[PDB]
Amino acid sequence: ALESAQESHALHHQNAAALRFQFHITREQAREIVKLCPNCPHAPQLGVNPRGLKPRVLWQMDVTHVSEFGKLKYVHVTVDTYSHFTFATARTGEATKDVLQHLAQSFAYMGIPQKIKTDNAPAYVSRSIQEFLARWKISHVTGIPYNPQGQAIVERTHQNIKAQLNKLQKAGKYYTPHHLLAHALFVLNHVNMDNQGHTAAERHWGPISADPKPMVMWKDLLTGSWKGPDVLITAGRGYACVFPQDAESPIWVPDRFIRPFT
Amino acid sequence: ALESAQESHALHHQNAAALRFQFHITREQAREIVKLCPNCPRGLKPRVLWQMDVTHVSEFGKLKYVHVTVDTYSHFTFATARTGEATKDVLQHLAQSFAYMGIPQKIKTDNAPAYVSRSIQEFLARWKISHVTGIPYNPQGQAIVERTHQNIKAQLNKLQKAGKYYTPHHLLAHALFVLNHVNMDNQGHTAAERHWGPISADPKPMVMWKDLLTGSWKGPDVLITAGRGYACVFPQDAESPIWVPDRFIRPFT
Amino acid sequence: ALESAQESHALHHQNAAALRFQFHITREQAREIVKLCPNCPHAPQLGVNPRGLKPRVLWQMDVTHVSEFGKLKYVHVTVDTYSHFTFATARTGEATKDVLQHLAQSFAYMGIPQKIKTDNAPAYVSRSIQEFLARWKISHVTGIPYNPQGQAIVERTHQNIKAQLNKLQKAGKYYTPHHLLAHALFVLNHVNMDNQGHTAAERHWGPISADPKPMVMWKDLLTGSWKGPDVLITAGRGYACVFPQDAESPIWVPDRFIRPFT
Amino acid sequence: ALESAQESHALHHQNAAALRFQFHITREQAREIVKLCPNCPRGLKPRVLWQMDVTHVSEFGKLKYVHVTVDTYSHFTFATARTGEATKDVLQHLAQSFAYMGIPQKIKTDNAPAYVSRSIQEFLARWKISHVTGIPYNPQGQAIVERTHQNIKAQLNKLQKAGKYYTPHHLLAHALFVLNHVNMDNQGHTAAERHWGPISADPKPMVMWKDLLTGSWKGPDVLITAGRGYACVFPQDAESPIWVPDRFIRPFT
Amino acid sequence: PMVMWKDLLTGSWKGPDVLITAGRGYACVFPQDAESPIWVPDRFIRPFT
Amino acid sequence: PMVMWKDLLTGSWKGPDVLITAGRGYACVFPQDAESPIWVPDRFIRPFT
Amino acid sequence: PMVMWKDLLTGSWKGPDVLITAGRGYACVFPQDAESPIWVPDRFIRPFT
Amino acid sequence: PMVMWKDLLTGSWKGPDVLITAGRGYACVFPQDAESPIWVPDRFIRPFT
DNA sequence: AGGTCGGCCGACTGCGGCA
DNA sequence: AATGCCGCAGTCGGCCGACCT
DNA sequence: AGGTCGGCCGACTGCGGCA
DNA sequence: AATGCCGCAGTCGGCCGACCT
Ligand SMILES: [Zn+2]
Ligand SMILES: [Zn+2]
Ligand SMILES: [Zn+2]
Ligand SMILES: [Zn+2]
Repeated sequence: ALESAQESHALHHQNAAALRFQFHITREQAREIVKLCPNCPHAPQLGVNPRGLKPRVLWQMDVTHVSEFGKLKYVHVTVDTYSHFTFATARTGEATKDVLQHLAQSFAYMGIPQKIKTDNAPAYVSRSIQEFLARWKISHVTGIPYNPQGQAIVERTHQNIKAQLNKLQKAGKYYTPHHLLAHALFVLNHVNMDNQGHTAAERHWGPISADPKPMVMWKDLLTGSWKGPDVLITAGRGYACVFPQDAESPIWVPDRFIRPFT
Repeated sequence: ALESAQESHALHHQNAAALRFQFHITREQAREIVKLCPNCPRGLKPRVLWQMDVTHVSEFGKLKYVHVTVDTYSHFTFATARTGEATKDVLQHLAQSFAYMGIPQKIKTDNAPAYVSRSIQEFLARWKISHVTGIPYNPQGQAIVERTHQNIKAQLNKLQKAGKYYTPHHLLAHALFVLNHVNMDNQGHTAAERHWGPISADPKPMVMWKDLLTGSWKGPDVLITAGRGYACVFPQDAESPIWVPDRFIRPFT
Repeated sequence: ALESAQESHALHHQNAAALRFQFHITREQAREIVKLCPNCPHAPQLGVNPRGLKPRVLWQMDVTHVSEFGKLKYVHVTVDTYSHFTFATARTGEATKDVLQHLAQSFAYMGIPQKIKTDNAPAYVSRSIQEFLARWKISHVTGIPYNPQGQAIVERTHQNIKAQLNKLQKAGKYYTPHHLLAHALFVLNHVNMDNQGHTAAERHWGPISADPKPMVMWKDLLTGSWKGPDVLITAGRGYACVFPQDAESPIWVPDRFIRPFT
Repeated sequence: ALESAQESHALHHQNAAALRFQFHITREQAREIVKLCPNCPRGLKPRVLWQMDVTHVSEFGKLKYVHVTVDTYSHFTFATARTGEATKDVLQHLAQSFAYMGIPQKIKTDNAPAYVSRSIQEFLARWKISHVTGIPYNPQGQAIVERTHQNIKAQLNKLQKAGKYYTPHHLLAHALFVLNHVNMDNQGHTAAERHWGPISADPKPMVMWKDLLTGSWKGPDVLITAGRGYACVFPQDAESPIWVPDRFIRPFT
Repeated sequence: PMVMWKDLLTGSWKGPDVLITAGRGYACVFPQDAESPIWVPDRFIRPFT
Repeated sequence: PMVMWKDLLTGSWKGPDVLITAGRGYACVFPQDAESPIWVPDRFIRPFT
Repeated sequence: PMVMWKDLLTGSWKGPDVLITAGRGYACVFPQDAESPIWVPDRFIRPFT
Repeated sequence: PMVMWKDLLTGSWKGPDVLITAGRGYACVFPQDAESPIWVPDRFIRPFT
C-alpha cells in the first residue's frame, strides 16, 4: 500500500511517477509521498513589485556604479513608478549630501511624491534622511534587506541608462560626464517613446486620462479562492491591479491570477 | 490645517496663492501668513521660444555665473550655477535644460562669443533650434529675464534664513523647485505645469465627494469609474481611488 | 524623410517607435534605421544540442567537482544521449588513467558507442586518449571551446546527480563515497521512471519500439524556407528531429521550426 | 573485413561466435582466428535469483578478494576486486551490483559471517531480497560459479598479453566488458543483453536491404518507416536510418 | 475554521474540521491530529456547507 | 504552523521554522533562536507539513 | 543568386539580383551597390520567377 | 559578407568581421588578424550590414 | 433510458541553474 | 571544429463514472 | 459590382540580465 | 518591514487596399 510506497521512497527517494507504476497509485498520492520527504528539497511567479496609481505618488531610488567616470560612478537614480519617469545624478559618493544633492535635483526635475522606496542602505536609514523626509512629508519604504527585487524598477532602469550611456558615448565625445548623462536623461524621458505614442515625460505629467476596463475574476491567495468579478484597474507584462468596493486598499498581483469575466 | 500651511511656508515660503489653494485659506489670511514671514515681503505653445541669460550671483562667488533658460510661454525657469561664461559652460547648461525642459523650436541669446561660436551653431543645427540674435532688445525680453532673476534671487534670499545647504547647487535646486513646482498662479497652476502643457480641453468628469469621515463634500475630484451603486473617485491628495455610494456624489459642472 | 529620421537617430539614438510617430514612417522602416546603428546593440532559440538515434550511438562525457569527498570530487560522467542513460566515477584526478578508469567502467556499465563527445580539455585531447579511440574505434567530437552547451546533456545530468547525492546523503550514512554514488546511479537508471512508464536503463537496453509519426513542415535557416512536408522522427522539450528522403543526414533543430502539416 | 576481425580479436579476444556474427565469418574460419591466437585456447526472468561468491585472484594480491554476482538466468557476471571479505566489502560490492545489474528477488550466498550479519539481513529486508542460505553444496550452483571464475580468469589471462592497465580494476573492468558485452552465444546474444531481457515477441518487421553501394542485399535490418516510394531502414552498424526505393527492399520473414 | 478538504492521500473528503491558516494557495489544516499539520492546496478546500 | 525557508542573505536553505505570517508577496518566520522576526518574501517559503 | 527582396527601407520589391549568401533566417544581398550589403530577413525573399 | 560576434571566451563583444560560414548552430569568422579561424555558436552572431 | 456533474488523469508549461 | 537542457509541481482541458432526470 | 490576395500594421512573446 | 522588470526584435493574426472576376 501507500505505506510501502513511502517506505521505498524513504529508502531510494523514488520518482513519484515510478511510485505510481510500481505501487499502482495516483499522481497526487505519489506527489504527497515525495512532498513529505524532508530529504527532497521550483519557484513560479508569485509576488509582484507594485507601483503608484498616478504620477508623483511612489518613487523608487537606488544607486549604481558607472566605473567609466571613476569616483563619479556613484550615480543616484530616482524613478516615478507610475510613469516610469527617470532621473539620475553622477555623484562622487553616497554621503548624506550626495543623496540630498540628487534629491534636490529630483525635486526640481520630477517634482514631489507622497512616498518613496529605497533599499536598506544606511545612506537612507540615517536619521538625517528621516529628518529630511519629515520636513518634506514623504513616506519611506526600505523593503526586505538583500532582496534586489524591492528596487526592481530602478534596477531595470539602470539597465536602460547604462545602455543609453553606452550608445551615446560611442556616438561621440562629451564635455563632462554630466554632459553625457544629461543627454541620456533627455533621451530617456523626452525622445524615447512607448508603444502608445507617448513619452515618459508625457506620461509623468500628461493630461489626466483613463480608459474603461472589464471585470475580471481575482484570486486571493490568502483564501485560495476566486473573488469578484470586478473591474480591473490596470495591468502590464506580468502584472495587474484591481481595487474592489469591499477592499481596504488597491490590490497588486501577478497577472496570472486574473481571469477575465464573461 | 493652517498651522501646517505656515510650517511649509517656513520651509519653502510659497506664495499666498499656493497656500490658499492647498489649504483653503482666505486670500487675506494667506497674505497674512506671507507678510508675517521674516523673509517674505508669448505664443500658444510651450517649448517653442526660450530666453537665455547669464547673471553673477556673488553669494556663490565661484558658481556665480548662473546660466538661465526661460520658457517664454510658461515662464518656466531653469538655471545652472556655472563657473564661467565659456561656450562649453553654455552648452553644458543647455544639455541640462534639455533634460529638464526639452528641446525648443528656437532660442534667444545675446551676441556674446559664448553663443556665437560655430560649434554652438552646429549644435543648434543638430537640434533644429533657430537662433534669435538678441539684437532687438526691448522691455518684453528684458522683463522676462529681469523678473526671472529677481524671482530667483528672491527665493534664494528666502533660503538664507535656512542656510543648511552643502553646495550652491543644493540651494539653487531647492529654490528652482519652489519657483516652478510650488508657487501657484491665480488659476492654481505651476510654471512646470504650464511648461509641460497637459492643460487643455479635459473631457473627464469631476464630482463633489462627500467625505463621509466629515460628512461633507470635498473637491470636486476627478472621477475614475463607477459601478454597483458606488462611484470610484480619486482626490488630489489621496493615495488611491475611493468607492462611495452614488447618493453621496455630486456630478460637478 | 527617412534621411532625417536617420539623422535624428544618429543624433540621439531615438527609439524606433518614436521615429515612427515623429517621421510618420513604418515600423519596419524605423527598425531598419535603428538596425543600421553601428553604436547600438536579444538571443532567441537557434541552435540545438543533437543526440543519438538509438542506444550506443552518441555518448557525452565531462567531469564535475563534488567537493564533499575532497580529492574524489573529480567525478567522471558519461551519458547515452539517446536514452539519457547515466554513469559516473568518483576519481581523485583527471589523469589519463582516471579518464580511462571511468571509460573502462563505462564500457562494462553502458557498453560501447559509435561516437562520443567531450569538451576541449587536454584530458581528452591527449594522444593517449586518441589512441584509445583508435583501439576501440570511436569517433570524438570536442565541440566549441568555452561553450558549456556542447556538454549540456551531462551538465544537466550533473544537476540530477548532485541532487540525488544530496537527498541520499540526507537519508543516512554510507560506507564509502562510492557506496553513495553507486546508490545514486542505481536510482538514476533503475528506479527513476519517466512519464512513459520506463526507466533509463530500460530505454538504454530496451528494443526499439518505434511509433508512427506525422508529416511536418520544416524550416531551413540556410535557405530561409519551409520544406517538405515530411515525417518527423522525434521531438522533445524544445527540439525536434527529421530526416527527409532528399536529405544527406538527420536534421536536428529547435521545435519552433516545426509546423505540423495538415 | 576479417583483418579487423583479427585485430579486435587481438584487442579483446572475443569468441568465434562474436567474430563470425559481426564479420560473417565461416564458423571454421572464426575458430581458426581463435586457435591461432597466442592466448585463446534457471527461471524465465532475469534479475530474480543471483549467485554470490568470492575468490582470490593472487595476480592482484591485494584486490584478490574478487566478489562476484551472477544472474542465474542470463549468466551475467558482475565482479568487484575487493580488499577483503568484510560485511562492508560485501555490501559495497552489492551496491555496485545494483548499479550494474539492478535489484533481484533473491540472492544465494554461503553461510559465511560476511553474509550472516544482521545489518545485511536488514538491507535484504530494505530491498525485499530473499536470502537463499546456500547451506548445502550442489554441482549446479558450483558450476555457475566455477564456470564464472574460470571465464573471468580466462579473460584476465588473455589480457596478460597486453598488460597495459594501471590498476586491477582497469584490467577486470575490461575483462568483464568482453565477458558480458562482446562474447556471443550461439544465437548471437550477449550476457548483458540476456540480463537486460529486451528479447521477446518483437512485432517489428525487418527487411533485406539492397545496399546499392555494393549492389547487394544486406541484413535483414529493422525497418523504421516508409513513404513516397522509399523505405527508411536502420541497420545495426548504421549511424542513421537510410531511405531506399521500395523496389530494393524485401520484407523479411 | 471548519472547512472540508480532499484527502491528499486517499481522495476522500475529510472534515469539515480545524483549519489553522492559509497562504500562497495553501491551507494549513491542523486539528488535534498531531501526526502532521497539512498544507492543502486551495483547490481542494470546501468550507463547511 | 511551520514552513521551510531560504536564507535570502547567504543563500543557505533554512527551516523548518516558526511561521508567523504570510500573504501578498511576503512572510514572517520567527524562532526564539532569532533575536528578531525573519522578514522574507513568499517566493522562498515552502509549505512544511 | 538572382532573388528579389522587399526593400526593407521602402517596401518595394527590388531585383531579382545578386544574393551573396544566407543563414540564420537572413539573406546577405549584395550586388555591385557597394553602399551596403544587406542581410534581408528570409520572409522578404522571392527568388527569380 | 561580414558579421558581428561575441567573444565566447572573455565575453567581450567583437566584430564586425570576416564571415566565412554559418548554419546548423554555428558560425565561422576569420580575419587575417587571427592566426586561425574563429569557430563560434551562431547565437552570438549578428547580421552586420 | 439520457443528461449533468464530479473527479480522475493525462498533457503542457514557467522556472532555475548546470557549467 | 559544430548547436541548451530537463525535472519540478502547478495548471488546463478532456474523458469517463457515478448519479440525477 | 463582389471576390481574392497582398501587404500593411497592430499585438504579443521568449529572452536576458539588472542587482 | 513587504512582493521582478521591461526592451528587442521576432512572429501571428487581422484589417484594409488594390486588383481580379
Ligand atoms: Zn524522498
Ligand atoms: Zn514666508
Ligand atoms: Zn542609434
Ligand atoms: Zn585471441
